[PDB]
Amino acid sequence: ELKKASNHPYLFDNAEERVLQKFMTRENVLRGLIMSSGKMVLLDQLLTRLKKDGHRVLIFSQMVRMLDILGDYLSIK
DNA sequence: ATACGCGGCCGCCCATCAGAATCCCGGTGCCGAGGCCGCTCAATTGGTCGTAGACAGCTCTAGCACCGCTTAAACGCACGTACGCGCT
Repeated sequence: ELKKASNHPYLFDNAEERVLQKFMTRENVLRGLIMSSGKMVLLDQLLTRLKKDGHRVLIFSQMVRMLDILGDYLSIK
């Protein structure tokens, strides 16, 4: 569980309400979701850079829950 | 022959001496810690040897985790029958 949580913290239950130190909002949840790990900020910056030109980017992940997390992050954007 | 007197009897309030009954102080029997104790045989003391078992090294099973194709089993709801249970 530490090896799986060594890159993304959102893997348990008491983790989303701990970061949210205020009040349903939508931009604050995604803002607190991207800034929780460096791979999300750098992934969004490189994704925007690739979107400024036009390429087909793929994401290969091992954890099946992280795919759903990306399913909840990329759908809002 | 005819009229007066009275006599113990008695209800009356009023007086004296013993007996009954409550309170002020009590002895008695039962229970449970104490003490005494003493002959003594089981624990303690001082001591040796050796062996279980702690411990560190090691390797080598199996318990975990994880995933996805497949599907039997669980789910929830709709409808009515045949019991739970209440009464007499």
